[PDB]
Amino acid sequence: AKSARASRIKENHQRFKKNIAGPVEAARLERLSAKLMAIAQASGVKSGKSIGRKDSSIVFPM
Amino acid sequence: MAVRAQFENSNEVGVFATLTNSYCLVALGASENFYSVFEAELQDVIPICRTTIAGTRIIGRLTAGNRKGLLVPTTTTDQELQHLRNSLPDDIRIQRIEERLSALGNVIVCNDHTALIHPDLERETEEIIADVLGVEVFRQTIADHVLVGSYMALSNQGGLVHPKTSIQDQDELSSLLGVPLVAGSVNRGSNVIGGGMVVNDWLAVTGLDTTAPELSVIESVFRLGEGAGPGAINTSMKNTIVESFY
Amino acid sequence: VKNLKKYDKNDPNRRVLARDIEEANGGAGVFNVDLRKDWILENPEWKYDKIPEIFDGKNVYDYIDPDIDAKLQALEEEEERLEKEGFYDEDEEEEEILQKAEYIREQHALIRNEAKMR
Amino acid sequence: GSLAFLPRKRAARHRGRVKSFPKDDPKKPVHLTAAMGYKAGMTTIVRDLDRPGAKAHKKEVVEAVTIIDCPPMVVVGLVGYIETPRGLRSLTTVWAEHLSDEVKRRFYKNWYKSKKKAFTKYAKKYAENNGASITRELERIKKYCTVVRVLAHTQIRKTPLKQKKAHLMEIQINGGSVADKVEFGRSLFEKPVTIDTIFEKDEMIDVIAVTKGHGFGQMGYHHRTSVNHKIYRIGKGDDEANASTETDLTKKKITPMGGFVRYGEVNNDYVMIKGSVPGVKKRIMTLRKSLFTHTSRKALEKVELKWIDTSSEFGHGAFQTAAEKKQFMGTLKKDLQTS
Amino acid sequence: MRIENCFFCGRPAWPSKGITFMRNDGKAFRFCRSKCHKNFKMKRNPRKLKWTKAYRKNAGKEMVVDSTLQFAARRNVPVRYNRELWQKTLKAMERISEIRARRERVFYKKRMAGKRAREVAAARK
Amino acid sequence: KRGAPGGKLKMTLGLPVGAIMNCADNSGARNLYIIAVKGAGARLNRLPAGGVGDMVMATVKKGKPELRKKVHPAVIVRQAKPWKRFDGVFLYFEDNAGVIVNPKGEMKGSAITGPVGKEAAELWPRIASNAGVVM
Amino acid sequence: VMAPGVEVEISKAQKDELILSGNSLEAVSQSAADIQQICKVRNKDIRKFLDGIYVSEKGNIV
RNA sequence: GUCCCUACUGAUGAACUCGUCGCAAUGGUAAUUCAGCUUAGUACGAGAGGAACCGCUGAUUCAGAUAAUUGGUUUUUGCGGUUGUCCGACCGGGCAGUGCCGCGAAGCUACCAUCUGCUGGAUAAUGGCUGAACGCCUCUAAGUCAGAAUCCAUGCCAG
Ligand SMILES: [Zn+2]
Repeated sequence: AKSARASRIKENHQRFKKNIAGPVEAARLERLSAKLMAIAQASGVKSGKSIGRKDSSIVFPM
Repeated sequence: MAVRAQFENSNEVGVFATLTNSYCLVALGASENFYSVFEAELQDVIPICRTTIAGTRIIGRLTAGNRKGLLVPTTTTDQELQHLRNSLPDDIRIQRIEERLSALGNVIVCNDHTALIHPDLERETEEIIADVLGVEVFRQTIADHVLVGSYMALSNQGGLVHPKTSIQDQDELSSLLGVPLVAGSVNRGSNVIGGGMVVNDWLAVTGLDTTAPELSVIESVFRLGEGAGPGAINTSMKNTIVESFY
Repeated sequence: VKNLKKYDKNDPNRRVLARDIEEANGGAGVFNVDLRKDWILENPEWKYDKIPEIFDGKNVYDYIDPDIDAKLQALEEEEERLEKEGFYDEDEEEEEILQKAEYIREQHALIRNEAKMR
Repeated sequence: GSLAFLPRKRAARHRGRVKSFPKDDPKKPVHLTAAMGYKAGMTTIVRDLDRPGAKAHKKEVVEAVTIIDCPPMVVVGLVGYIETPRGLRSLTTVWAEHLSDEVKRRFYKNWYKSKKKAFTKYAKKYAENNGASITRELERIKKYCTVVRVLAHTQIRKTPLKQKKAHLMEIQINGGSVADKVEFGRSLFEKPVTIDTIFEKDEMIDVIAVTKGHGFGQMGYHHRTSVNHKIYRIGKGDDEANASTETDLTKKKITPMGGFVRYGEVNNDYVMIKGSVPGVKKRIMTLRKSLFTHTSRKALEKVELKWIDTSSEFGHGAFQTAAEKKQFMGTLKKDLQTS
Repeated sequence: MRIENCFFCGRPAWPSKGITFMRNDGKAFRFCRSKCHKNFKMKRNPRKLKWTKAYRKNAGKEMVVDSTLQFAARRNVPVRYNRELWQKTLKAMERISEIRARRERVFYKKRMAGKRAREVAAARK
Repeated sequence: KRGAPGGKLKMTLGLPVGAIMNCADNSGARNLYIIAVKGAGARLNRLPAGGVGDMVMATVKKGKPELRKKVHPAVIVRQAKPWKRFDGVFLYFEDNAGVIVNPKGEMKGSAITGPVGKEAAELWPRIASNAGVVM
Repeated sequence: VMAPGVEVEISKAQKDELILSGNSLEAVSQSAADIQQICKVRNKDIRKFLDGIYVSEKGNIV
């Protein structure tokens, strides 16, 4: 019998993944994402927009 | 009209199918080749139902009935009964019976006029069959084989019996049934006529291993494929039979 | 049967046929067959309806019975006759005598406990 | 045995870790990957099978399923990771206001004698106009990170357990830009997320657990990641008819008669999953999505239930409801003496 | 699907519960528990064992002659589908259920109506 | 062609190699003796066994003397060891019983004494024809 | 799938023939060899089964 | 006719303030074979006979879990029955290194039960494309395509 790691078996699995399971999982993902999205929406230095520093080594200490 | 078919790759048609003058039951499995052959030969003239009996594909050997009724064994479940009732018109009475011998298709052979039953059925079952089918029920063994349902195929135009039935047994059976009987074989020497064939007044479906001489015999006995097919064909062109089945 | 037409696979306008529909709608282990398509019913929309089967430990198919409304009305009529008949009508010294008997039993149990004690 | 699982060793942690999240691309919509739950037990179902080509096609098949109680998870954090030549590095993390007592107990070891001083300075940071600092961390996650995860914890107080310490883990957000997923997490702060939203009915998923110890060298307490298990149902808990199907009209819950043995009653959202699952009852379970798109028809099947067993698990039981038992039985000496 | 009744004890045998025994003459026995199975195999009479509904029916511990019980029987003649017909049927199921419970209460009460007189006489003694 | 049935599901095997069996057909043998199982897999010291509907090779030990001490293929129709069917029903028969069958799948006899297993009836169409009771 | 820059047509000048043209000789030839290799018979008699897609003519568009 | 040292492998462990959440160097690595349906009584064939690719469903072995169900095990000495002897008899019990027997939960178990076992790249033989050597030619020299259960990794176990 052909192994689980056979190239032809992998090509068949890729075709199946692209043709049926892909669309089905995309549809379910859209539904769940919509639900979770609905559940979710159920000066620089003193504002935070300017990202600054908070509060062994890679280089040899001089 | 005689045709050849197989369920999946098996020549036994009567095991997986039951054909009468008013309905057809087909075992449900995998593809739709068997159902397609049956419908192409019966283009919606009578209902055809994809059914399972007791969760099996042997519906042909587990169901017995004629144009006026259908009987199922006590093991068949209520959903299967509902399926049968919803697929079959009201002009057909369906009933489930508590027979000890569950293989109704193996113990009962019934046309629209007569039924031949295993001699060991119960009294209640005998007259309940007489009630539901509205036929005359006789107890008899053919060729010393007690399973008439598997060893004989019967119609309103004829009847094919075990190849090794004696002439006395054959003419006695002809006298009781009222239709001609001929001892012949189905599916290249197989003796299970009922298990290898379903036949009605205008259709026969046998296996793919059924040879041409015995197919011609079948057509002549059941008067199929228009033509003549009285059985007089069998008597007249005896050379083919004596050469092939010598 | 006599007004029928032979099926021929080379014919252009044949019948649709189950092999052709399953090959168009999938394959052999892919096509799903609808077993209710041939269901002949009173109302055509009643197909694809889910059959009740069990209702609190008892079987709907065992209790299903054509012409059951008359039997039901007869059942409530019998119930009515029954309560009006009275089939359902529910019907200190004894209490203190029972209390004294219980106290005597308790004392006997204490005496037996002491007897097993010594 | 298999040299893949050998040297055999106890699991370093009781919770069990994912070790691999599904590969992420921006095209898909924004979603969470994993979830948590507590194993309650197993029950028996039947299924109107619609598997073409099988011997049991259009027939009724009895299968064993497992129940995982899944109370809603609370989101309390957002972690940003970056890619480096040494691998993934947790660049930053941002916590929310009002951490629950259960997650604080998770942080503490001796919670009873401690002065519970955890995350107080973080709360002061949020509330005292250091929202500049909070937004600075958020924008750092916005512009430097590649993969983003959400810190989530369960509700032990809702799970009928003697424990009081919650389980915290990171659930990765997939399907979107880093900006979109960071905004999504910040919106999810201080909100409950539901198992019917993370997963749905008819979806083969992965269950991560620690096997049952078989001691009184190591047999059991072994970390396992079991793949491809079809979720058969998601029950609402408050539906009052979780165990009901469209074929039987019995108003009953998933909890068996007398309660689950050694676990209790399931009064929350639950998941009914086909087959066996690693781990004992009441053990923490990790539920994640398959890393790859499926290759089987079994994955695209639609599960039509017929009935769910609610008989007693504590012995040979035979009644689905106490009402069924009392209808089969009638009245007793105790009932008439009380009445 | 159907709910079977145990041959030995008569308790509701739900699917995936107990063992079925097939003998050669053609009858099947569905047992709901290992207790019932082992007792049948060791050949005790269910009519004699006091924990069986068969024994109760023999000894008159159960209501056995009543129309609300005659309402239920094994069906062998299928009936064509009707939505309103199962709807009114389900409403029936509920009606018959409560009626059976209430009749059984009355049957139990008219069985042991007289207990207080015996107890008070024994207490007087 | 090896008599290994196709489409057979998993069920418990309770009749190992060298097993005494009742004979259910009218062929002239009363008992059979399983010596080998078709389709078996040779493991370390593992005894092959067969369930209802599995072809084996059996030798007759008692019966009609003309057929006695002869070896024939057989397929087993009744098994006392309990096993479960996919409807969740665990079931068992009273004894162990089979019927003599040629390698193609045809019976030598003409009738079967007692019930026939559903699995055997489904796998072998001839047994379904020669069967009177199917459970 | 063809290499980019390759045009494939079923020309109505002869039946059962295809024309694969382009700018790059390497791409055109590799594409033709790709179809020829993908239509290869397996486990049959080479002398008996004569089915496939074969390069018949080689040349320039102009 | 002359209990120790070290290796394997779990399980602990001091030093870095304790704790929570993680990364992943490196090490290990896993799936295997057969059958059935469709293709199809089709291609092919005088006949006899008779495939394969795609798709679908199972089974063997191996591996990892699990106890809904169904069997099995009883120091639960849980309930019931029973032998010898003893407490003046009954009840209730002791002794026979657990007297014997029937059922027996919970636990534990069992291919005697049930569930699960996953995808990318580079290649060997070999088949090619363009094209010199060598004005023909050539799969090779420069360049390059494909292809084995092979190899390297992901999935998996350890950290
Ligand atoms: Zn029972």
